[PDB]
Amino acid sequence: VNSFSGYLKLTDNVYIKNADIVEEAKKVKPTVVVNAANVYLKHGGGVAGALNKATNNAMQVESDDYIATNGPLKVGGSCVLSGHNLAKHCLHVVGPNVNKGEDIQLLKSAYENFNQHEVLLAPLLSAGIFGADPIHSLRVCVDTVRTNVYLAVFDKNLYDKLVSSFL
Ligand SMILES: CCNc1ncc(C(=O)NCCn2cnc(C(=O)O)c2)s1
Repeated sequence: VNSFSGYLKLTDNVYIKNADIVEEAKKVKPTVVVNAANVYLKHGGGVAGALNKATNNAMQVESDDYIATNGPLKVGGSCVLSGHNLAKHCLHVVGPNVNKGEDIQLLKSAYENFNQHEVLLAPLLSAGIFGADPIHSLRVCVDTVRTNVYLAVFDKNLYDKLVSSFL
């Protein structure tokens, strides 16, 4: 038993809700919140900009130190950093950005990072400003992640659409 509330169960291990991940995170304090990161951990917009703003820019400060030490992530890769006031940990995961020409097949590799964590609160990778089809992202999520994932979908219209079209 865990503290997530109001989710629709899609499969044995995947759950979905219409929620703001920032507000969802501040209420659950999950062990892991996933950020829709880029390779530079520059949290300007989308999910990343919103999560970072909720940390009063502490996420960005920590991220800049990480990059200065380690260099950029790989597309499809991840790193674990602090969750600040939102979660114990933040798993920064880089899905391919279609608006940058990155190969969509890397979306499966991106979701594989979730399997290193028993339970996660997460957005749909490569959705929103990353330019991929969210219906495809949900399919890859379901077919790749084996751990327990609670997906927060900000937009209500898209949420209804994802549910109604789910196979
Ligand atoms: C006082 C704090 N100010 C703010 N609160 C919320 C903000 C926001 O932009 N949220 C939406 C960003 N987002 C979340 N999920 C997705 C998705 O791709 O599903 C996209 S900004």
